[PDB]
Amino acid sequence: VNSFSGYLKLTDNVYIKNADIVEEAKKVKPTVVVNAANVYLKHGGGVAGALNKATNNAMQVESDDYIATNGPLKVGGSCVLSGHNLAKHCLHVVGPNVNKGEDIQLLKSAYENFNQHEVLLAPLLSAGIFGADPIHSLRVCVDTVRTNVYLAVFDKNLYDKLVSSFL
Ligand SMILES: O=C(O)CC[C@@H]1CN(c2ncnc3[nH]c4cc(F)ccc4c23)CCO1
Repeated sequence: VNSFSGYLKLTDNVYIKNADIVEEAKKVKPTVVVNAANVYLKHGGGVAGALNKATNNAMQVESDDYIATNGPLKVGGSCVLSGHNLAKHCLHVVGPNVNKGEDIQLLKSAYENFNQHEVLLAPLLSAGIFGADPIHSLRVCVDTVRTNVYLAVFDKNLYDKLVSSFL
């Protein structure tokens, strides 16, 4: 038993809710919240901009030190950093950004990072400003993640479409 509430169950291990991941994180305080990161950990907009703003920019400060030490992530890769006031940990995962021409096949590699964590609160990778089809992203999630994932979908309209079209 865990504290996630109001989710629709899609499969044995994948759950979905119309929710603001920031508000969901502040209420649940999950062990892991997933950020929709880029390779530079520049949290300017989308999910990343919203999560960073909710930490009063502490996520960005920590991220800049990480990059100065380690260099950029790989597309499809991840790193674990603090969850600040939102979660114990933040798993920064880089899905491919279609608006940069990155290979959509890397979406499966991005979701594989979730399997290193038993339970996660997450957005749909490569959705939103990353330019992928959220329905494809949901399919890859279900077919790749084996650990327990709670997906927060900000837009009510997209949420309804994802549920109604789910196979
Ligand atoms: O941008 C991509 O491709 C990655 C996928 C994201 C998912 N994302 C969100 N998911 C869940 N909660 C969210 N709260 C937000 C508050 C904001 F100010 C902006 C975005 C979100 C947001 C919406 C945009 O797409």
